Parts: sequence; structure tokens; C-alpha cells
Amino acid sequence: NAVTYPLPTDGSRLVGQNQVITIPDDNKQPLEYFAAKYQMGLSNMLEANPGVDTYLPKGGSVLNIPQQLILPDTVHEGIIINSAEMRLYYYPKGTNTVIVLPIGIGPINWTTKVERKKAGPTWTPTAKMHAEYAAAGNPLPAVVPAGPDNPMGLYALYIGRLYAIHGTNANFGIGLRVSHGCVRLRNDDIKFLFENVPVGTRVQFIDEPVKATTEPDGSRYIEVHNPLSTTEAQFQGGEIVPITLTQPVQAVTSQSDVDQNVVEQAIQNRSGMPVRLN
Repeated sequence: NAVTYPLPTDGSRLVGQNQVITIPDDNKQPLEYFAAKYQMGLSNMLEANPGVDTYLPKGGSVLNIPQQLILPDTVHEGIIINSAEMRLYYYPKGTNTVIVLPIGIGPINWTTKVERKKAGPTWTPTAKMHAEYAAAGNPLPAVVPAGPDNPMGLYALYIGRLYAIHGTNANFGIGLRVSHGCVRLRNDDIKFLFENVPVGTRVQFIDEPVKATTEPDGSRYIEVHNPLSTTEAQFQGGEIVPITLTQPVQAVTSQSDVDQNVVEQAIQNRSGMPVRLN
């Protein structure tokens, strides 16, 4: 599996390899189709592919698949969710691997755990949402039954304070900020988590749009994504969205052998793909 990585045991955090594919000349598929095929988020695909058309990637163009990544600076235990890059990292007890799955969101810094998990979850809408639907004339049960029309999809992991990691019955959404729901995954991905994550697993939410590492061979890398709150205009350069380097990131990026032109280009581009600094 391209998104299951053996974990390095020497302190390395750079894992994986990028791919590049060619879009057929006769292509009719939107970007979401490629993102799903490669288990990527839509925003990650946009970041890695400047000017790509989400409606219809240009036939005969090339598409970068950003499967190389730096592991976030956290414990290598349980589930880590980094909303700024729309990724969920799972460090299973049963293996020495990390599985990296794309998510959609609708929590920034919080440590919790999986309290329970359910095949075929029921959805209990908010009193708010019901008020809105009822005025619109839309029927909304107090309890939406499990099944194919349930917006949590076919599996859920509950994590406390109301929240869940769940599926979706929609055709898009993973790698996007939406309204409603907590963390959503594509069908096969949520099923995989449901089958493999025990109740009691640690869950930690972080917000780290920039990651950097000094690896054991002395090489240094940065990876820059758009910050969580980024709008279309900030994305495309009609507005700016500011990125500040945290001190852990500076521990790498301020080193004496770093090419600061690579840092500045990385910060401007926000490509989502690791770039070597030295």
C-alpha cells in the first residue's frame, strides 16, 4: 500500500516517495477521482499541482502525487490528526508502520482517545440543525438511522466531547473544510480504521502546516502546506495567508547550512511536498 510506511527506527521522519502520472488526453474525470485513486486529499492535490483544474484535469498534463512526507513531531503512538495538511496518521500497536490517510474536517490541539466504535452508526443531528431544517420544510428525524443515506457513512470511531472519526455518503469532501461532521474519511479508509483501531487508542489533534526534520545523515527537509484557515483567494495569491515558523521548525530551518532561498520558496509555494534544505 502506497500510504503504509515502514517506520524508521533511527529517528528519520522523512518517509515515502512521490509519484507523477500523466492524465489521459481523453480524460473526463475531475481531480477528486485522482485524489481518491491515490488516497490523497483534494487540497493536497491542489497544493502539489499549481494551476490544476479541479473540474477537469487537462488531458496530457502531468500530475504530482505527494506521497512523500515528513512525520509530524509527536509520539509515534495511536492516531495523530494534523488538520493543516488534512491527514490522519495511525501508528498501530501490531506493526512497526504508520498509515497515512486523507481526511476532511468541519479541534486544533487536544488529546483524547477512542471511546467506542460502531459499524453502522446512527446520526443524531443538533437541535440547531433540526430547527433550520424544520423551518425549510426538510424532514429531519431526531435519530437518522444507519445505512446508505447516513452522513456519517458506514463506520464511526467515537472520541469524546461529542466528536467522531467517521465516513461520508458524499462524492467529495476529503481534503476539504466543510460544514457538519467532525473528521471524515472515504469509504475504504474509514472501514480500514474501524477494522484496525482498538477502543482505547490515543488520539491527538495538532495544527502544523509546516514540518521540518534533520535526518540521521545530516540532511534537512521542510514541508509547507497552507494554514488551516486558508481561503481560495489566499490559496491562489489574491490575498496573503501568513505562515510563521515555530521554534521546533526553526531548530531545523535556522541551521547554518540551510539554503534560505529554498525556505523562502517553500513558504511562498506551499506545495505540500518535502524539499531538501541543505
